Amino acid sequence: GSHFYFLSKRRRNLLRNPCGEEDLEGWSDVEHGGDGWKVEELPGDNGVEFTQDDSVKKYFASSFEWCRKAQVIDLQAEGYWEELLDTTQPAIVVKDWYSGRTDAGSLYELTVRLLSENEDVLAEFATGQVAVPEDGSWMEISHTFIDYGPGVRFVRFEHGGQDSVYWKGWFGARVTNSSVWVEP
Ligand code: NI
Repeated sequence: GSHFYFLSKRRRNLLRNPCGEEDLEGWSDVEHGGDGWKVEELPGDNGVEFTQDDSVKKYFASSFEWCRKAQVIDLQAEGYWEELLDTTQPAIVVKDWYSGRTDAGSLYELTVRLLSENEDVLAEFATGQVAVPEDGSWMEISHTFIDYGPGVRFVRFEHGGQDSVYWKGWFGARVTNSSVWVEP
């Protein structure tokens, strides 16, 4: 019956369609560079298996110019009261998984912002451009926002990838299993 108990019980991934099971539905500000985003089934051509969740069967593949996509989550509509967010400032945990092919290098970027109701940027985590592992292995990136102050209403998740070779097709970074949740 404590708050810790309820927030633990209500913890769930607030991002829609994290793996591409619904194609691009639920993603906004979609930028299709080169040949655009494409959804592929695991394990990818010249790629490795997703040993970590098993319910993950698909990923998004990028191309030869930047492919980006974003989602904005309304924390209040998901039932996190403004008073709770202002006073307790519970942990907002962001994770993403990325990999590349073994026949070509690639690059990935993630930018996550906490936003007020008027879209003021209250906190920001940005990777910059990251070199994807050459060996095809899946890598997790994780960030926890805490002590971010009052006023947080939205989380804007944005990520992207491109290849390092400039080749027609889908040789860029692959992303999947993206998540945002609130934990005590
Ligand atoms: Ni309790």
